[PDB]
Amino acid sequence: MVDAFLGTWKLVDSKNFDDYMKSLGVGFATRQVASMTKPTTIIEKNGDILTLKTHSTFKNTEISFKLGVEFDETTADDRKVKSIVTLDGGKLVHLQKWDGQETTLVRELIDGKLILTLTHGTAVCTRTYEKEA
Ligand SMILES: CCCCCCCCCCCCC(=O)O
Repeated sequence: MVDAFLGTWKLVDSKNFDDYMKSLGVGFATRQVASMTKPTTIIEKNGDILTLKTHSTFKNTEISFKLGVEFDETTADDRKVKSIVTLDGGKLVHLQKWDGQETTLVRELIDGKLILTLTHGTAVCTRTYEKEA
């Protein structure tokens, strides 16, 4: 049941995103721009296939996947990873693997807001998105 995640979402709060980016090795100038960017995330489904778009003034990404089926992904910061997205506890959990490393991108709904928790190494970032009409 992915349906309450679907729609267009705008970033309205960010905590520790610089720590997360730095853990991934993102360079200072990119982190600087990213710290001032408010992406729009669009999540849509067509049958079993989800498409997740991230749009900003800096950098755009798009992925399509089936829940529970691995896919190749090239992230915004140009990591080539093996990914899987699943529902776990009502949360949409995206796991990326590369070079023996892992990062998780966990989405959940709290009071109608989309909370994205990003973990890599010891870095834990929390970003909050609110839905666009
Ligand atoms: C080139 C710009 C790279 C910026 C850092 C990207 C890190 C991985 C993706 C983070 C996604 C955050 C979000 O969807 O709010």
